[PDB]
Amino acid sequence: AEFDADVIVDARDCIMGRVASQVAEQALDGETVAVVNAERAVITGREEQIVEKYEKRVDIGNDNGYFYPKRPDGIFKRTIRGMLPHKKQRGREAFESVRVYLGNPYDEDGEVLDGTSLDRLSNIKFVTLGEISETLGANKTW
Amino acid sequence: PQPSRPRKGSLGFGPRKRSTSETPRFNSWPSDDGQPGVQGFAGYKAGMTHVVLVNDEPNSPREGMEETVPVTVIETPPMRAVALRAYEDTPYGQRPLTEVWTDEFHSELDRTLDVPEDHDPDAAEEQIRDAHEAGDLGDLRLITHTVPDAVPSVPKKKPDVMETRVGGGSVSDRLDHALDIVEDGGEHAMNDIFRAGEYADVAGVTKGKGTQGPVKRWGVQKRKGKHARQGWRRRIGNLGPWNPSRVRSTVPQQGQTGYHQRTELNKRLIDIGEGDEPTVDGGFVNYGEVDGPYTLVKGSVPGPDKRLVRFRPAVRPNDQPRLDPEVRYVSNESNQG
Amino acid sequence: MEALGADVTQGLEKGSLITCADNTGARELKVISVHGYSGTKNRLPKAGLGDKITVSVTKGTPEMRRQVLEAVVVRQRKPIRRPDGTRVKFEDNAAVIVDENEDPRGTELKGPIAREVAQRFGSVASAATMIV
Amino acid sequence: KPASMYRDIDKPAYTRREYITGIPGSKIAQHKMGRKQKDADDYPVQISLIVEETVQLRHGSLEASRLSANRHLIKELGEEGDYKMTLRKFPHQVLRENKDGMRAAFGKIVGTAARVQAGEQLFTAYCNVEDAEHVKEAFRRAYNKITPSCRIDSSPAGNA
Amino acid sequence: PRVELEIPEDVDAEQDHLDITVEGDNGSVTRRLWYPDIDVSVDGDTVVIESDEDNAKTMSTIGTFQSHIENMFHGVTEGWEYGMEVFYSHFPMQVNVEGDEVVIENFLGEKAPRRTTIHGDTDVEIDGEELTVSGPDIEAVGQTAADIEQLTRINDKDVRVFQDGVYITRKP
RNA sequence: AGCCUGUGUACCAGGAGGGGAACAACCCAGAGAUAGGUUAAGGUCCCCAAGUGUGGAUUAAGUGUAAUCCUCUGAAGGUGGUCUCGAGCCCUAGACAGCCGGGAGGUGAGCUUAGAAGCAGCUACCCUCUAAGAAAAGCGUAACAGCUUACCGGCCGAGGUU
RNA sequence: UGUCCCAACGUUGGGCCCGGUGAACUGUACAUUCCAGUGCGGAGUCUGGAGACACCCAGGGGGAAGCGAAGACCCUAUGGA
RNA sequence: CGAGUGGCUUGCUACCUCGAUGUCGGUUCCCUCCAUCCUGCCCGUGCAGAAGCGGGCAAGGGUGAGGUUGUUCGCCUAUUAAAGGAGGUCGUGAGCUGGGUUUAGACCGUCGUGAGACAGGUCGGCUGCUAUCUACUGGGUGUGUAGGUGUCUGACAAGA
RNA sequence: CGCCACACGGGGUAAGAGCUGAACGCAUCUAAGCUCGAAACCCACUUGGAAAAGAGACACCGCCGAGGUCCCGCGUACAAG
RNA sequence: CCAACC
Ligand SMILES: [Cl-]
Ligand SMILES: [Cl-]
Ligand SMILES: [Cl-]
Ligand SMILES: [Cl-]
Ligand SMILES: [Cl-]
Ligand SMILES: [Cl-]
Ligand SMILES: [Cl-]
Ligand SMILES: [K+]
Ligand SMILES: [Mg+2]
Ligand SMILES: [Mg+2]
Ligand SMILES: [Mg+2]
Ligand SMILES: [Mg+2]
Ligand SMILES: [Mg+2]
Ligand SMILES: [Mg+2]
Ligand SMILES: [Mg+2]
Ligand SMILES: [Mg+2]
Ligand SMILES: [Mg+2]
Ligand SMILES: [Mg+2]
Ligand SMILES: [Mg+2]
Ligand SMILES: [Mg+2]
Ligand SMILES: [Mg+2]
Ligand SMILES: [Mg+2]
Ligand SMILES: [Mg+2]
Ligand SMILES: [Mg+2]
Ligand SMILES: [Mg+2]
Ligand SMILES: [Mg+2]
Ligand SMILES: [Mg+2]
Ligand SMILES: [Mg+2]
Ligand SMILES: [Mg+2]
Ligand code: NA
Ligand code: NA
Ligand code: NA
Ligand code: NA
Ligand code: NA
Ligand code: NA
Ligand code: NA
Ligand code: NA
Ligand code: NA
Ligand code: NA
Ligand code: NA
Ligand code: NA
Ligand code: NA
Ligand code: NA
Ligand code: NA
Ligand code: NA
Ligand code: NA
Ligand code: NA
Ligand code: NA
Ligand SMILES: [Sr+2]
Ligand SMILES: [Sr+2]
Ligand SMILES: [Sr+2]
Ligand SMILES: [Sr+2]
Ligand SMILES: [Sr+2]
Ligand SMILES: [Sr+2]
Ligand SMILES: [Sr+2]
Ligand SMILES: [Sr+2]
Ligand SMILES: [Sr+2]
Ligand SMILES: [Sr+2]
Ligand SMILES: [Sr+2]
Ligand SMILES: [Sr+2]
Ligand SMILES: [Sr+2]
Ligand SMILES: [Sr+2]
Ligand SMILES: [Sr+2]
Ligand SMILES: [Sr+2]
Ligand SMILES: [Sr+2]
Ligand SMILES: [Sr+2]
Ligand SMILES: [Sr+2]
Ligand SMILES: [Sr+2]
Ligand SMILES: [Sr+2]
Ligand SMILES: [Sr+2]
Ligand SMILES: [Sr+2]
Ligand SMILES: [Sr+2]
Ligand SMILES: [Sr+2]
Ligand SMILES: [Sr+2]
Repeated sequence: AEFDADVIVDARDCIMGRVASQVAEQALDGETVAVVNAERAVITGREEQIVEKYEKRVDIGNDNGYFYPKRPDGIFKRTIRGMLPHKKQRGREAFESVRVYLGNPYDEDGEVLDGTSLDRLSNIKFVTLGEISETLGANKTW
Repeated sequence: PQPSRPRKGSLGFGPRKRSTSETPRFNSWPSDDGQPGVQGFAGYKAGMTHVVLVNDEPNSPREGMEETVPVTVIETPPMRAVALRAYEDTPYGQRPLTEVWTDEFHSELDRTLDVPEDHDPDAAEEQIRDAHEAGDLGDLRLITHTVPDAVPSVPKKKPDVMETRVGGGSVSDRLDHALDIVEDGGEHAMNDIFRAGEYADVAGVTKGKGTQGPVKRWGVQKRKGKHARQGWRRRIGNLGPWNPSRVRSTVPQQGQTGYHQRTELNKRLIDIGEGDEPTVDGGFVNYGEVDGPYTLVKGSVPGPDKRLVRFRPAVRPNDQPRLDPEVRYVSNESNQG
Repeated sequence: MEALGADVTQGLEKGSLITCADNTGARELKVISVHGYSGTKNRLPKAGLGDKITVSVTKGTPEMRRQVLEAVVVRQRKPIRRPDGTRVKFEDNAAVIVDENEDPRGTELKGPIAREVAQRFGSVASAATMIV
Repeated sequence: KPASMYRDIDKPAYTRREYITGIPGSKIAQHKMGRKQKDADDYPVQISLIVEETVQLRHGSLEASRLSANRHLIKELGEEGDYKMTLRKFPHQVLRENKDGMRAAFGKIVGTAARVQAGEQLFTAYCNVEDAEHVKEAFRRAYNKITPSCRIDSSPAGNA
Repeated sequence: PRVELEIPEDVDAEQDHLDITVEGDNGSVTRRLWYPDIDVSVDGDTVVIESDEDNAKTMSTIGTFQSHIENMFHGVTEGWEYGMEVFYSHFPMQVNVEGDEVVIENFLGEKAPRRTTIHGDTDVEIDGEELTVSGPDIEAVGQTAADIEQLTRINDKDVRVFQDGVYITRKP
């Protein structure tokens, strides 16, 4: 519902962890960031082992709770939270000025951050957040 | 060697707390196949009686023979689809877009809502049709309510409101089908949706029993033999092992039992009539007399008499339909005795 | 097994003593097991009208006593429900000794038998004097 | 008894028979096999089984490996084949076992083993260019019955 | 490394992105040839498969891309065909083509019909006890043939005795 | 054995501070107060101060991102997964593989045997035509038949093989 | 013959709410925890994560190696009877 | 013969606890592991079939009732698809039981001059507490989001 | 102890059966690609769920009055609430 | 099995 982001990042074909690491760095520097097209973000490796790891996080839990996200939306945001001291004041502030979106709700196009791009012509072993979500059982709403 | 044994009670109906809406809310609807049509209806539980039926089952060794069958009488007077709500598809699922209301309202619908005095049915319709052209339209449902007044045995006059999805042919066709119903007055009946012999899923808030112990609530054993005389009769053995050092939510404990929403599947509709054929002599206990639109559901239905029950076309039927079963007898014998 | 044709509330358990309604020489039978049955923890195995059961002979002729044989429950005191809703109950509990083929070991049956048992065990029925 | 109990050289050399009694007999049947009336010099090929790690090999293991090795050389070259194999090590190290808690723990005598330094030749065969692979196979079987990994090194043999 | 495949006169080969389409009098076949650093492209009257890397894994796919393309050439002109013979001992097996799937009945006396959906635009023609599977896409054709055979596979009994089933007689 | 019992030494005990996730004795370091500066161990994608540093190579297993250790496992055995280095031999007088063609006569060798003809067994294992073709390497048959290996020729064209 | 299969309904007194009366046990501190790890090897408090809006009522007792008693066992004391 | 994994048995050690962490078996109630007994899907066979025998994936669900014995285990019986094993302070006594074990009485056998002794046997023989915190099962009051009524959405969560 | 109701079907896989296929002209289920395939995984179904801090959506009513509380008669509800 | 002395 309207988010004045000083920066709009395009995660399409970009390595999730590398984008996350930079969006965290910027958020702590006071930048308001909006990550777009999360469903198209990418994570390298063997799809079978990658999914096994995210499936384990989904199965973990108990009464106290280990609510782990399934949508690429939340997967990505949780990824960023893990790079922020979200329990400290400055950390929660940073984290709260960062939002992730399925598709691109803005008119502008996001920018591709240097060092985070993946070349599909040079890589066959990688997966898509969207693919991971579908496997996890998420309702492909994107 | 400690024999195995399934746990006590199901973990699929929790938490076992008091229901938020006494009016049931379906969490699923039939699939779109036939022509457009309202996918549900409602009524008020009255009581039970039995009926002798001619075995309909083509695979039964008794096909064509007399058969006594238990029936729960539900008074199903006409309802009123008072509005058409449209849902749009978004990155976060379905969300209400707008609603198309009417002008004719039952005299007492104002006991629950603030009835519209100024509304634009065309601006609404317009926005909806534009949503379809755009391809962002989600399912289509009708805001519906009952007419308690039509039922003398039920004291409430305040109508019960529920939303019921409209499925059917193509969206354009059922959207138009929806708008038609609403406009009139929305007055529709049980006949319009169901046919005697079809299978319906019935939803309702069970009978409340307040607080009850593990024995009754979860079906755990009572203490046995010598273990029943030392000071513990209806208490479980232990709340868990030494480790983990906490009580898991899975151990059977005391608490609210009853007054929970339940959706009973594949209830066969034995007969849909009107009048007093099903009524019982002396009147249904704690209810009254029936003489109006009614439905005879095979077997039991969740809830106490007078509670609002909802019907929906069975979403997972096991058997094919065998329309209009032949009823040779309907007991009217007093229920007191 | 073939549908019985009625709903039964098992009126017998493992260890129950019943009447041997035939002329095999066995007067009293003790229920040991119920063919095809599998219960649950602490539950005493139950048998009723129509079930085939393994039995031991508690009372009768020397040659019959203590023999472990198969039988078929023909009568019981606990009611059963027939398709038309009516409940049916007998004066006692009784079974008929039967062989590997389900044919009565005896030559004659004593007392009435439930029609439902006839369906299942025809040869047992083709020995019945009274079928109710 | 597992070899894990004695395969390492983690104890003093214990071989003095003048101070040790009750030493069990060796299970090693022969140390020189094949045609021992002939000299090793009379063969064009000399192949040795070399140990890659320093260890102790109980006499029970030597007998097993030597057996499963020579046995193959017999089955493939005959009870009199033109070859000769040698097991050059002897089990001089006496082994114990404490078989009463840790009190007076010095163990009773239970066996013998040969200490083999890494890089040493345990077995050495001499054959003709023909049966060179038959001896390489006898060794593959033998090193499967002794603790360490081994190298099947070929000495005189430029017939590659 | 680089490999050049002169395209047949009967054929035309267009390609965008990682997708390659081949068309001939017998039809068309489109395939995705995607592997790290292997560039496939249509250079005039020749298709080119090249890469700056030359490790065993790369060479493997290159050689694989070639045969795939040469097969596409063949399929759009000569076409691909597989022959199959329906053999049964005691129970007369009924093999028929219905819609986009070949159906078999009375297999080993089974009341329930076994079936499988035909892949691609693959055509299946049966003449008595003989069956011919054909089309331009060797992938779809080869699988359809294989599927038909697999469709009468039995694991429950000794095959040497129970041999009923449709088998691939000739492979292209 | 985070065991028992010696010995030399430094440490803890009685030793802060920095690092090691935490962590008596592992690393830096021995420390009055206060202040500026530069380093040590260790670290420089984010959490968290410092590189998403440079030249190059390997790895596809999330191996790994784990100095030491009760704490970090991973073994005997196996691997045409892949990368790199070396030796021998063969090859445009056409290698290796594949495909096509030829694989023939004396004679079905002699013996044994009712019979045995490449192929039960024993012994021998010779020469014609020729660009090749065993007294036959493996299946196959009651024995033949039949199908192939050897061996030769062709098509092909660049490395192949140990 | 309800000991059991297999539990149900009921009765009386409590329990629950209200007026009045009105103790004791226990208390280093902090304390909303959960999963792992670490640690004198059996942690709500150390480390890493996860979870966690405050307060209150009823409950059966999983944990606080719960409270109560300077272990009645075992050993040791140039102890006692 | 050689190499390992586990931490169910047993042994070893004496690190923790003697101003006490109640001890076997059983019972009740909950979670889990897989080295799989059954059930699903497979491979091989000394696979005709039916059925066996062996092997692979797989922990969703199931694995029950009885006779002796305190017994665990085990022996035995009839059923069964099968009637698998193991971890949770040998899960579970501020839950139960008290048969065993485990004081004070007593007897037998053996030992001892004797007092008396014996994981030898035998009969009898005591189980406290009003929950502060935390944990969970259910029920409320507030604040936050920020005038009201009605209807929904679905991030998450539970299921066999 | 009585009575009623509690799937089918999809999607992705394991073991396994195969297709196309090269490294290695051949062969090869595998290296890239693909067709299938378990009571197991995901969906289907049921239950909870605006405190989801991105703390939500829609419609109408109302801001001098919509709605609500006290009060009164009662239970389809209930230990207080 | 075992819950101490043997
Ligand atoms: Cl959880
Ligand atoms: Cl934090
Ligand atoms: Cl790749
Ligand atoms: Cl009990
Ligand atoms: Cl039984
Ligand atoms: Cl100092
Ligand atoms: Cl990972
Ligand atoms: K102690
Ligand atoms: Mg009545
Ligand atoms: Mg009556
Ligand atoms: Mg029991
Ligand atoms: Mg079989
Ligand atoms: Mg000191
Ligand atoms: Mg920084
Ligand atoms: Mg690892
Ligand atoms: Mg003391
Ligand atoms: Mg004493
Ligand atoms: Mg004294
Ligand atoms: Mg100590
Ligand atoms: Mg205590
Ligand atoms: Mg396994
Ligand atoms: Mg499970
Ligand atoms: Mg215990
Ligand atoms: Mg306890
Ligand atoms: Mg106690
Ligand atoms: Mg107490
Ligand atoms: Mg006793
Ligand atoms: Mg006693
Ligand atoms: Mg004693
Ligand atoms: Na990665
Ligand atoms: Na989770
Ligand atoms: Na008591
Ligand atoms: Na305890
Ligand atoms: Na001693
Ligand atoms: Na010092
Ligand atoms: Na620190
Ligand atoms: Na890793
Ligand atoms: Na009673
Ligand atoms: Na407690
Ligand atoms: Na004394
Ligand atoms: Na081990
Ligand atoms: Na116990
Ligand atoms: Na299982
Ligand atoms: Na027993
Ligand atoms: Na304990
Ligand atoms: Na007790
Ligand atoms: Na106990
Ligand atoms: Na599936
Ligand atoms: Sr940075
Ligand atoms: Sr609803
Ligand atoms: Sr729902
Ligand atoms: Sr008691
Ligand atoms: Sr604990
Ligand atoms: Sr030593
Ligand atoms: Sr070895
Ligand atoms: Sr870098
Ligand atoms: Sr580099
Ligand atoms: Sr430790
Ligand atoms: Sr190590
Ligand atoms: Sr190895
Ligand atoms: Sr913490
Ligand atoms: Sr209490
Ligand atoms: Sr203490
Ligand atoms: Sr496993
Ligand atoms: Sr099985
Ligand atoms: Sr025993
Ligand atoms: Sr035990
Ligand atoms: Sr237990
Ligand atoms: Sr006792
Ligand atoms: Sr005893
Ligand atoms: Sr005694
Ligand atoms: Sr606040
Ligand atoms: Sr496969
Ligand atoms: Sr809200």
